[PDB]
Amino acid sequence: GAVVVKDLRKRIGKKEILKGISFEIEEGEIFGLIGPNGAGKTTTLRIISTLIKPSSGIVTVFGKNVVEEPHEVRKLISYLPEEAGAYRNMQGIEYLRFVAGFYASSSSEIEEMVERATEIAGLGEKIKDRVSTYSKGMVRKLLIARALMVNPRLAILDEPTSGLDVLNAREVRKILKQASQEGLTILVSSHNMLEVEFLCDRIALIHNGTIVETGTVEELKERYKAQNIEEVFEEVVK
Amino acid sequence: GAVVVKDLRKRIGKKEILKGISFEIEEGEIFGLIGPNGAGKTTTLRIISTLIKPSSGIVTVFGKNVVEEPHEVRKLISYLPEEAGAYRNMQGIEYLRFVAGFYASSSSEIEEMVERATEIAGLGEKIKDRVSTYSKGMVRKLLIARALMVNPRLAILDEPTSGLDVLNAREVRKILKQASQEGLTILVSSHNMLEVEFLCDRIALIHNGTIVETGTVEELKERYKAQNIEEVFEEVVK
Repeated sequence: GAVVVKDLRKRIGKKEILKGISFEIEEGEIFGLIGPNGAGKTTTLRIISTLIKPSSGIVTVFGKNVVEEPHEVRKLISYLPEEAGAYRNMQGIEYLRFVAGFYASSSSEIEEMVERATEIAGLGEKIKDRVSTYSKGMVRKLLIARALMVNPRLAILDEPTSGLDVLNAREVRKILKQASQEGLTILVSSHNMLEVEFLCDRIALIHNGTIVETGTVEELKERYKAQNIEEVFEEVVK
Repeated sequence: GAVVVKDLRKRIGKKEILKGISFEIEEGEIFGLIGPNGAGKTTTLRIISTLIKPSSGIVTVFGKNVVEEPHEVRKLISYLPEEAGAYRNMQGIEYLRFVAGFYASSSSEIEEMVERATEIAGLGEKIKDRVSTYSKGMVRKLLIARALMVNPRLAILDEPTSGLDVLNAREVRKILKQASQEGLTILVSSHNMLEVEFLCDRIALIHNGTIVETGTVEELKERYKAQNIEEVFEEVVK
């Protein structure tokens, strides 16, 4: 329903990066496109977000073809690229005001966005500190807050927990899970196969630009008699 | 059209042999399901022939669901398992009469089958010799003749050229190509990736029970800048 990818191909330079992949994401869930570095996850997530176009195949977001109706699609999505940063010479709350202003000019809408963001970030009084003082995990919470504050129907997050220590990765997972429990559909990319069971409801395993399996995390574990997703992946691709 | 496989899974014992595979075969072509030993090709070909049932997914042969209408499907197909043999203590022509008798009792139908078979086999006067005197390649031509003599709409051949020397493999390829040029749809399985360009119009590359690519042989070569299918396969799965 929420996202349907059908025989998606994408050439970049000499390479067929995506090799005719298919999968579907259900409304209201956290879906993981999971695989090692170089598998094509970023390209996939970027095509779904309308930033780049397919070479062929069809992608629909909530029933809207992303190539035929991109306008309608973009009204529904928010994309956060991997390792996004924020402007360091602003307070957190100031950064959030600034960016909220891209989306709207009305004080009311800006205020609403900023207050949603502050509440998602969970930075306490530190939101009034300069971003240059923030740890990596704080920047990441600020950025995800910023992606989520526009109340998208679908959030597309490229490696949301990469680079994070144990505590911050857990807080980020918490944020995403709460957001999905409030109705948000989230497409994440990740190469951390142990942690995927504690974040995603369903996954597509991707290898060299091919989907080698899909299902709920539990289905896959039961299907391959595997206690974790890295074992599934390994079982499936050699 | 001719065969459509959709999310086909099949468990055997502890193993998910087929891992939700999809592909389609066009009427009148030779299609190759291509991959190494153990990839799941025989199981696939057997499910399509109605001999074993899916665990899940859907297979249709000329629009007939093989699970809902197996009767209608079997009227359309002929399956030849890998390394099939013939009864050695009969003349070739005698073996062909005997087997034709399984399919029909009428002299006319038996005669027609036997004459089609003799013409496909191309064994000349050797068809009157005992099968015990036949070379491997002669047995193989006799068996393929036997599969094809019933005029199926779809022939499903499991590794039709395996074990064969250069000459006999070439004659078998000739037989299949001629038969397809006369309207027959042929599904073959093979692990000989160099020879697939000289037999198949389209292929699905299969690895560990997953389809990792599909297309015409030329499309795949052009897509992966590869001069042969073994290079494509290698490029695609690691």
